[PDB]
Amino acid sequence: YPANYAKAPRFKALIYYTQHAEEAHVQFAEQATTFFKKLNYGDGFVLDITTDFSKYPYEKLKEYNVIIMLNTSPNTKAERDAFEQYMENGGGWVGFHAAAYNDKNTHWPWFVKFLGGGVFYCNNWPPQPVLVEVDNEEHPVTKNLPASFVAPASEWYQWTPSPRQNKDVEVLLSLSPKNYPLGIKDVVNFGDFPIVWSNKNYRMIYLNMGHGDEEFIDGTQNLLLVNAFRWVVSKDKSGNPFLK
Amino acid sequence: YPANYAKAPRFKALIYYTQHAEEAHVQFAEQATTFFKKLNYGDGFVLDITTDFSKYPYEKLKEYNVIIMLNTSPNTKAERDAFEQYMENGGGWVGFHAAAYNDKNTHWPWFVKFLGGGVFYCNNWPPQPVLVEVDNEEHPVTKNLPASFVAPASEWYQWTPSPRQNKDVEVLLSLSPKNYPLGIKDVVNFGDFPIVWSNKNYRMIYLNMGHGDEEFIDGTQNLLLVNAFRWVVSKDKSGNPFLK
Amino acid sequence: YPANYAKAPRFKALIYYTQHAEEAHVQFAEQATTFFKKLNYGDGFVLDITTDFSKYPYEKLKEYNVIIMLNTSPNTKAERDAFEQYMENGGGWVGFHAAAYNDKNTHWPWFVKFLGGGVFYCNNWPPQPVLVEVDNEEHPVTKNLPASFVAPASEWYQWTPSPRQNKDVEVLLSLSPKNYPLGIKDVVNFGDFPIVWSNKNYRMIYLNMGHGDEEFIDGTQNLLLVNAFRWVVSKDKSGNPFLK
Ligand SMILES: [Cl-]
Ligand SMILES: [Cl-]
Ligand SMILES: [Cl-]
Ligand SMILES: [Cl-]
Ligand SMILES: [Cl-]
Ligand SMILES: [Cl-]
Ligand SMILES: [Cl-]
Ligand SMILES: [Cl-]
Ligand SMILES: [Cl-]
Ligand SMILES: [Zn+2]
Ligand SMILES: [Zn+2]
Ligand SMILES: [Zn+2]
Ligand SMILES: [Zn+2]
Ligand SMILES: [Zn+2]
Ligand SMILES: [Zn+2]
Ligand SMILES: [Zn+2]
Ligand SMILES: [Zn+2]
Ligand SMILES: [Zn+2]
Ligand SMILES: [Zn+2]
Ligand SMILES: [Zn+2]
Ligand SMILES: [Zn+2]
Ligand SMILES: [Zn+2]
Ligand SMILES: [Zn+2]
Ligand SMILES: [Zn+2]
Ligand SMILES: [Zn+2]
Ligand SMILES: [Zn+2]
Ligand SMILES: [Zn+2]
Ligand SMILES: [Zn+2]
Ligand SMILES: [Zn+2]
Ligand SMILES: [Zn+2]
Ligand SMILES: [Zn+2]
Repeated sequence: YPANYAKAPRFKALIYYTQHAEEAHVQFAEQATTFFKKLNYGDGFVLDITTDFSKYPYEKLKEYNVIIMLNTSPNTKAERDAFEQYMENGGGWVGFHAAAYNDKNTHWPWFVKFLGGGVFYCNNWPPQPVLVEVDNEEHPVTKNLPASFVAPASEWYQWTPSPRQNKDVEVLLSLSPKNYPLGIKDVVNFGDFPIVWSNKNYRMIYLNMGHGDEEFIDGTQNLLLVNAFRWVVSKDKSGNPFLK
Repeated sequence: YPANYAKAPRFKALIYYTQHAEEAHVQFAEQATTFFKKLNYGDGFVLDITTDFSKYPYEKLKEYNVIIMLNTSPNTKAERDAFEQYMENGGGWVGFHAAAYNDKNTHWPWFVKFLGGGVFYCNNWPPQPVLVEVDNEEHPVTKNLPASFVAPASEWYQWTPSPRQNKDVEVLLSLSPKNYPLGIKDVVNFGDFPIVWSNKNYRMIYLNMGHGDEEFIDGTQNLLLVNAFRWVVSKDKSGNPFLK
Repeated sequence: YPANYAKAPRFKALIYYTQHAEEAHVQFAEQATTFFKKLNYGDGFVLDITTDFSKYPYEKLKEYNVIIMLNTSPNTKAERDAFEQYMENGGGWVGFHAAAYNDKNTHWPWFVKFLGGGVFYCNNWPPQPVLVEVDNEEHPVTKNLPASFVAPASEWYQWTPSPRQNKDVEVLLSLSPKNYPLGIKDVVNFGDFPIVWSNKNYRMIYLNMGHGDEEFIDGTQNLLLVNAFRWVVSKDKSGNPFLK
């Protein structure tokens, strides 16, 4: 029989986002929360949602297979330390857009290293669709994606160093250099442009998109999101929940 | 002159769907009805819509070039017998999603045979986009589609036997095995996965998608639907209405 | 450093459309105006919007890098003459859909010549998605587009002569002949079918799509629009504003 029907929820996931962000980043979080809610129709998993990460010390995080951060990262020492302990003890992460933002004022070296080394460098403006290219066509995140496709509008970040420079990072999707020169207000002219990657030392994926209220208009990118979430969940060292 | 402008409506079509179905299947029917209404702007055809197939014995069906079943099939003996006579006398059908659902309690062998032999076997859950592949790139349904593309979210059915096992069936679109393992709650791991086909003994096409309120977000799948409808309509043994 | 961040708005653009048009052409204009408004978040450029082109003699047009005509062309002699002088003195144009419509009753030979020679010939009906093909994969308008893709629904125009017959026209995107026979009410069976082009004697692009309230459902076509606008703006003989 080719199908494994769940008898009970398979794993637990936590969504964290903030309402204290530019409007477009709140809009994305709201819609992405709907996206994940719909993935949990029929209670395939346990999904908890919060705007307040202060209530989640490590002891209350450890039960989660994955934390999905839609728009921001922890900003207080206690929250940051809880997240670090979680990730260092085999926790899962799916991060979007400004959840990875960091700069000279972040003062969180653990997180810069968790991301693969990249500090924010530059971005195009305004948000626009772009041609994207799959770096590894065999990977579970991208095996059922077209090798290249146009992703819907976002503003896109470069980092320094590029995450690709880290041999422990696998870049999975990149913005094509065919997009250059990229931008109308703020124009990006050259450089490496990874947009989805994983630091292989952690059970984590980062996706650079997540801006505004039209990110779910295309099946292709929607499938990338499903795949990203599924991959991180499947890799739990305690057992692949999809085999239960 | 390369264009044939209609002087009058070209053919008649009937949409049948039910409101007595899970919410997502009612939503799809409603949106698909809008899709077809828009195709009939300017009265290219006569479009009648019903939620009550009991009012349509064979004598009242025979005038229709095609019946579009958006979410369900006839459930009473009288309705089933009217539909059988219609299809056996050269009628047209475009069916979606659970319009083909059948199982050990259906007790309608004519319809299982009409579909090509397949009884419901399994499905993934939750609805998600998937990579789909065109089986015959030359066919009128698929000649202007990309050879592979991502279709928007649905839950997808396997059947036993596969409709492909029937030599009288032409499979037109299939879910790629690159999608395996497919599912988060209910996981499909292997098997043939046709999703659009025609039993060549009838003027009919079946499309497995049709779930929820976001099935029309992509041009590509929208074009598949146009093409499916146009093909069945064009094949009327009484004459191709598009030549009038 | 690979990015050029604007210090001030880079150029000025004018949108003109009419509310005195079929509903679908007003809907497109409204949504396209939103699209351009969003491109101007953060004041990358100066964007002025009007439904009344009578207020724009040549002296008041000359300051604009580009005029975007979403649904119609000037109909009075004074408006037509202002637009002619503007375009003959290095002005920019991005036109959509019925902004290029012209027939035996237009009586504006300058404009027929500006467009590349084509008078309206025929169209399919109803609006539907179609397979489109990039004619020049290296051009700034199309270099980051897939070589072929399905565009969302519009009704599509043929012209006589084809704009392609003019050696001064570069055709950039064409409706594939794989779409033939095209139409349900009004059926197009053959012929050249360019849909995006530029008369190289002017700083102008024409895009045939622009019908209804669902033209922005796909990233790919959205990217074509961004690229079309950016290309015309970049070519200003007074200097590429993106270098400032
Ligand atoms: Cl803690
Ligand atoms: Cl977009
Ligand atoms: Cl997976
Ligand atoms: Cl009957
Ligand atoms: Cl989807
Ligand atoms: Cl056809
Ligand atoms: Cl003037
Ligand atoms: Cl469409
Ligand atoms: Cl450009
Ligand atoms: Zn606040
Ligand atoms: Zn500091
Ligand atoms: Zn510090
Ligand atoms: Zn491969
Ligand atoms: Zn490849
Ligand atoms: Zn290492
Ligand atoms: Zn953003
Ligand atoms: Zn009921
Ligand atoms: Zn029984
Ligand atoms: Zn029985
Ligand atoms: Zn071929
Ligand atoms: Zn092929
Ligand atoms: Zn046979
Ligand atoms: Zn369903
Ligand atoms: Zn779309
Ligand atoms: Zn009026
Ligand atoms: Zn006249
Ligand atoms: Zn005249
Ligand atoms: Zn090339
Ligand atoms: Zn090529
Ligand atoms: Zn010349
Ligand atoms: Zn139109």
